[PDB]
Amino acid sequence: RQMDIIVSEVSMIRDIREREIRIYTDAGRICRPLLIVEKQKLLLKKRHIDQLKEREYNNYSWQDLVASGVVEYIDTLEEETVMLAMTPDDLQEKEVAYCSTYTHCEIHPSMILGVCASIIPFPDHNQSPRNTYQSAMGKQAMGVYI
Amino acid sequence: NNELEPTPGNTLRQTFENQVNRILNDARDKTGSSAQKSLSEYNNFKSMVVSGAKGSKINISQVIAVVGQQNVEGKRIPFGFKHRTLPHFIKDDYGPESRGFVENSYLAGLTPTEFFFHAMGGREGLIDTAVKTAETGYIQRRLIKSMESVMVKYDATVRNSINQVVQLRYGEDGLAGESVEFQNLATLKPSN
Amino acid sequence: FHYKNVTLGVPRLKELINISKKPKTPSLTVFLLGQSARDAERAKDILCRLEHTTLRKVTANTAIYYDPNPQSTVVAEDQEWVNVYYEMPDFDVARISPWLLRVELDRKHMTDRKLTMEQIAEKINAGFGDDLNCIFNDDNAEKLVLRIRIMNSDENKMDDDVFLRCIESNMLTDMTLQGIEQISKVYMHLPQTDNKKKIIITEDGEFKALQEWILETDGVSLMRVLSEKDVDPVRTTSNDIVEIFTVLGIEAVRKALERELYHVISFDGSYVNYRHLALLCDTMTCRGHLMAITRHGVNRQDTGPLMKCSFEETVDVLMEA
Amino acid sequence: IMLRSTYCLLNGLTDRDLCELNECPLDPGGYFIINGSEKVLIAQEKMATNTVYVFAKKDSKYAYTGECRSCLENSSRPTSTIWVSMLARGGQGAKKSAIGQRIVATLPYIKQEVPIIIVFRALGFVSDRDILEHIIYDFEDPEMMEMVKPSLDEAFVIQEQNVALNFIGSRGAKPGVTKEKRIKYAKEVLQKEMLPHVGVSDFCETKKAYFLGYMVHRLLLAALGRRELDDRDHYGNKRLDLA
Amino acid sequence: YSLATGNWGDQKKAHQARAGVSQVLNRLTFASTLSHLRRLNSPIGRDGK
Amino acid sequence: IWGIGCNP
Amino acid sequence: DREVLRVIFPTGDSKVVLPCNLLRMIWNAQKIFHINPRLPSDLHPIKVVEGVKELSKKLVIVNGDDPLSRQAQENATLLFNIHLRSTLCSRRMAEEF
Amino acid sequence: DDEEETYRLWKIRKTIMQLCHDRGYLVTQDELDQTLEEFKAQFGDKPSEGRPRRTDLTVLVAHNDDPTDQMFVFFPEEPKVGIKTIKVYCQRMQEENITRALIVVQQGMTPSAKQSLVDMAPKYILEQFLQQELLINITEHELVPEHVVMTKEEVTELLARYKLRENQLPRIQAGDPVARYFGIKRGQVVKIIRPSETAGRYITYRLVQ
Amino acid sequence: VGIRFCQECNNMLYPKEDKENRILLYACRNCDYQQEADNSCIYVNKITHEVDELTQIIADVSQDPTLPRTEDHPCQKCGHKEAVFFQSHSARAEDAMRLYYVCTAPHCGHRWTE
DNA sequence: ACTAGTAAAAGTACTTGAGCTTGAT
RNA sequence: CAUAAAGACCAGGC
DNA sequence: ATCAAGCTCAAGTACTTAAGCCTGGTCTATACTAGT
Ligand SMILES: [Zn+2]
Ligand SMILES: [Zn+2]
Repeated sequence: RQMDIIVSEVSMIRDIREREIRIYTDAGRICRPLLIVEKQKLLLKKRHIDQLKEREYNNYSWQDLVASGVVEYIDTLEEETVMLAMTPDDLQEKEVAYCSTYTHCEIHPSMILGVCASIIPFPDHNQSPRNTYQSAMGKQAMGVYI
Repeated sequence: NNELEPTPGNTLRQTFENQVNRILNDARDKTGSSAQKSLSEYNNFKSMVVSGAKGSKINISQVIAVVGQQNVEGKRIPFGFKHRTLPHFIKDDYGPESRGFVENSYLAGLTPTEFFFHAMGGREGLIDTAVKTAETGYIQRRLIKSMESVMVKYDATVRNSINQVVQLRYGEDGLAGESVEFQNLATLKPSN
Repeated sequence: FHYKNVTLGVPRLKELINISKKPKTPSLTVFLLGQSARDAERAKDILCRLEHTTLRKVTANTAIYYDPNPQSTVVAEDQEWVNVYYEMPDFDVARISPWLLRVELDRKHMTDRKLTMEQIAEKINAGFGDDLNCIFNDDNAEKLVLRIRIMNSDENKMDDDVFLRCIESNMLTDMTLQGIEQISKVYMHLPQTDNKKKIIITEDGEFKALQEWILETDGVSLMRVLSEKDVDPVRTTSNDIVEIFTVLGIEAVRKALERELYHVISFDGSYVNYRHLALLCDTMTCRGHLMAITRHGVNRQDTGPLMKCSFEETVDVLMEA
Repeated sequence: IMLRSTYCLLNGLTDRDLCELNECPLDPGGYFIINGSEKVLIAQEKMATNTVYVFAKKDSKYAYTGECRSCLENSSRPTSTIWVSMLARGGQGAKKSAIGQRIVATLPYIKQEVPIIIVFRALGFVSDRDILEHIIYDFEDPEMMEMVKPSLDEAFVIQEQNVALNFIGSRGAKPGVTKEKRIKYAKEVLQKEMLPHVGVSDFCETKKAYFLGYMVHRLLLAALGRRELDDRDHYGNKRLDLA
Repeated sequence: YSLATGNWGDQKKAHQARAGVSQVLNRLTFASTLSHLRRLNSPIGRDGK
Repeated sequence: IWGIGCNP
Repeated sequence: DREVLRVIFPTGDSKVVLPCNLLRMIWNAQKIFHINPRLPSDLHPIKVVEGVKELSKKLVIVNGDDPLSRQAQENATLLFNIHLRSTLCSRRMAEEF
Repeated sequence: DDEEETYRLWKIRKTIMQLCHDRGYLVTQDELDQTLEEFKAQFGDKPSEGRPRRTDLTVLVAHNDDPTDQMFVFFPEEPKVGIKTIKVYCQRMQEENITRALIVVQQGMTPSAKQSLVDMAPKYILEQFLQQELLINITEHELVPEHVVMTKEEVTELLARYKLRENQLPRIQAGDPVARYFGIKRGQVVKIIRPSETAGRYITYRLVQ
Repeated sequence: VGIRFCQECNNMLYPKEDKENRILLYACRNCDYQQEADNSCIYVNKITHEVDELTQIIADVSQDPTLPRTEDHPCQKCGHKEAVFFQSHSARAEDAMRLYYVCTAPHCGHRWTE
């Protein structure tokens, strides 16, 4: 987390039943960032937001957000020992508890789409072959290219 | 609670998923009827489904009431991780939410863990159309090369290219399929 | 994917268009004649009488002990019934072989098939030889045990530990207590549509549908099934057309083939005319045998050399010609 | 040179400098220029290396194959794959019925298969107690010891290290004429291409004994039904090839 | 050479090589370009079913 | 996308 | 031939494909000649009998005069003549049609 | 045991009685509707060490339109049959002067005996059946239509009033169980009468070779 | 049922037959070492496959944040009121939808099914 | 040095291999 | 009028 | 009592096969050796 020895691209998988620990520093893996959850609250406080809308004259950016221990890169093998909460305002409250021991949290759940599928308005209302049709058709729409 | 007795021909997994698919498939046709009986006379979906030009009665139910339940490889959405479907759920969960029952509609929008599943189902339905055409277009060549010279001769007999007889009269009656209709005999059926 | 297991659509069409000797899911629909067709339990022991039962389906465990004399019995309970056998001991003519085999039986799978230790021990003795000795309990007890010894008339290389484990792992898989060996699982249902019911002209002259019990298998062997009692020999059919070509004839493959094409066309509610199915099934079976619609059926015909070269084997047909 | 990278003549500029050179400020880079046209390298998928896999192919007498695509840390022109299979139950024979399934191995540059205890006895470790404390890790489970017993009772007659290297080294691409060429080729293949990612130096074959005991131990876990099989389409079993 | 023509190998072995790597950049619209620079590929053959 | 008996 | 249809069709159906639709062809003739179905009619029934016989002779599939080329004529035009004498008989056309 | 075996012997015997009834021979009606109890009281109860031996089950029948033509039905004792038993039966046929014969084989043949059945072709034609094959009459089945063997004049009006040659007919090989049910050699035309749903009845022809 | 090794060359011991005292002996096919039988049996072949999961689940599985938890089932040995449940995750999927419970109090690890 | 020779199932078709029956003895 | 070869791979349209 | 002759059934090892039509693009003719 706080970057003493280990570069942030390794993955450290512990499967409890198999009784082994795998550590990967190999190249070629694919990963995406997430937000750490403590006991039940997040770690991204408002102290990290009010000095992040000031990037042009503060020298505070994403690397100070990684080096503070509030986001973290997770890859695909380590997404099988994880317990995500998809949104904080609705899934980490005191309710009829589905799970009570979340370990991560997503940024926004619409970051699972690519470049040609982020130009479709309201994709959660369409039939998904139509999304696949337009995700190969905004590649041949005449416009200004450069 | 180890209280579910299996059925003749099935395992425990098969009787479990068959009666869960029974419950959920009987509770999306009900919502379909609640959508069908709540339209109007000036409506235009209903004015297309009735007239027969375009549309069907499951599209009105998916647009208005419930999209349904997706399935890849002919069964409900599988455990693609170990004991989970996506990393949001808990291990060995078998409920309707965890495995693909899309309970919203196309107008109320889809939640993320549900739009992903609907993308899986639409993906399978796109692969099948992408693949099937080569096999069908190969069969339809192999038949047409195997039968290409069978024809009706001037004796009303249906002979080969080597003139060796295939049928003595065409279609076992002698008639061409352009000018026949459905009829009823009405002598075999009634009482004595 | 959405509908037992029966292939439909395209792969069953390309199983019927050639004559593929291993169809991907063959079956054998079984009708019944007498009192067995109406009552469920006599249909249940026709069901037991057709489906194959190997010995390992009715076993619990097999444990090789070492009793040099049958009066020792290191097994902590079994001195009672071999003491009943010890009231009059039999077959101690050559020696006593010490190496023993011991099978426990599971009474759910046993009483499910109306079997007992007397006809199992009749089968595994009369049928294998006299090389073994099969003693067993009484049906009063809960556990079902049968002790097996090798015959002493060889001991008066062939080490009997390796040999006795060899017959232990041969009797579990190759014993065939009941049934036909090609038929692996038989179902049981009575139909709802009228195409598998029994349609009778009544006394007044009215077509009546009657519900009947039918069995339907996973695996085809028609000639042994037609030859079985309380089975209708008139109406029993199948879907493996090379097996109907083996058993019934050539006209039966014309008509069963016509019925199979009509079965795959009319499952999606479509309709193709009859002249076309009669022409295909009447060209495919015209010269006596099953002219498959492939390379190897049409390219072995009396058609000329300049017709076979436009179908898949141009230069080879031209050079043999 | 890939454009906009650190060894390009456009890195770290501002917008007026990029517009002055007739370049676009938005154009993201990440492409080459060869003979005027502009190429781009597509990242090619790959199966992961140095991980032990168990599958089950329904074709042959092999009922459970293991794999390990091995690479010696970004320096290998081939990739040395070592399988450890397990034979069928339904092999038609009046002897194997009481014997059982035998564990084999398909080493690189050796076309015919070799049984396992011969390969372990080519690495030293002549006793059977030591070979079965490398291949299974506890001595109170009676099921997992019976599962490997025909693999021991096949290789009883080759019970010397040097005739084991003659046995393994006898079937190469072309067999040797004398014996010491065969123990030469067997020792260099069985030490230099048996598992390059573990160790290349001529000592420490103990670590190849522990890792091959782990591979066959994993085959015995996935044969006794105590674990699932590995999934080919699992996207944690993939790697990607960029520029 | 092997960037210029795609065939990821030698010139004298130009038929035992995995083609389709290092292809021409696409310039209709700017998101065509951003999609082409972010693209994965699996080497399973494209006639299997 | 509908159900098990329908379409995907 | 009522008893022949019960062994050609053992199941019980009656939807059979044939040539020219006969109910539509008697229902056109009820309007080309303005048939009042309320009066007594002037069709004497032994014009019906020899009408159906002389038409049923003029329907030749196999042109032949000798035997074995005259019995296949009666196997070809068999189901249509059962249907023809079934629909166009004496009671059913003096009463209903 | 023995009740299943005498059930088999009754059902085989009844099958052979319809078989030679269909080939055109003289069969009394009493042995066609022969119930199991009349068999069981006539020939014996059990064949296990018993009175129906597989000997004294043999049947000699005679043709209708000619009293000379007879056919013998042999039930061999041993499971697989060699050449020596075929020489025994052929010896009995030699001294009794009968041409046609059937051999209902219990378990199977040996191929030199089968070559010893195809080699005496112009005289002493023997036919080989199997116990497992004769437990059901295949002519009464749902799928199998009516076959009628055609005499030579009728073949002349077929090949003369369609203006065909003889090879231009459809064919059938003489190894299917129906042309072995009727005992048909190469050169003979079978007539098949089957009911169809387009015309009502269709008569087609087949040349056996 | 188990396995037997030698005390000189450390290889596999086999059962053998010597025809004097009617006693099963284990011997070695390498050296000349003999010892008698203690159990007087060889082979056990469990066809029923009724192995119990309570000797194959680990007490460490309560340290897993991706498994469900229950207040309603207390433990018996320690009285702790928190547990974690899971299914078979193993072979024999004949009727395998039971529910194994593991106590989550540290240094207890008590395991029970219902 | 310049420039021209230059080395995925799935059906069938064919081969070997083991064992049988039979005349000889 | 006449002449613009030809092969291999790739990205697409219905 | 074994001994070839002739034959049948089974398994092992190659060859042959995968929709139609249409429109644009870039690259390449061999790198290496002896005549001349
Ligand atoms: Zn030892
Ligand atoms: Zn506890």
